[PDB]
Amino acid sequence: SEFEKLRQTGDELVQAFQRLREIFDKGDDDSLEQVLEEIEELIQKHRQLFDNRQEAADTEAAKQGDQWVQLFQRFREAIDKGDKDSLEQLLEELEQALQKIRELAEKKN
Repeated sequence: SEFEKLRQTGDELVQAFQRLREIFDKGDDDSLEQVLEEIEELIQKHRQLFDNRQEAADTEAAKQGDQWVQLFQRFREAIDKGDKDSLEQLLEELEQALQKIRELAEKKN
């Protein structure tokens, strides 16, 4: 099953993501790096559950889930490259994807 675990680890990941937004709006790169690491650890923690037991609530959710991870990677790449423009764009795509995954995960689409 692990659907409960995915939820408990997803909530915390999302919560960290929400925290990431505040720091982003505050332009505090110092706090941002620390949280980015925290988020990455949570991603691994949540993803590892799916890697262990590949059940999922649906295939689309898994596809968007992995896609979100890739977007997160690009988001960081833009931070490392100092690309402020892409950060805003990727952030919007990250939020939309995250909101969609949660919606799907709470039910079966």
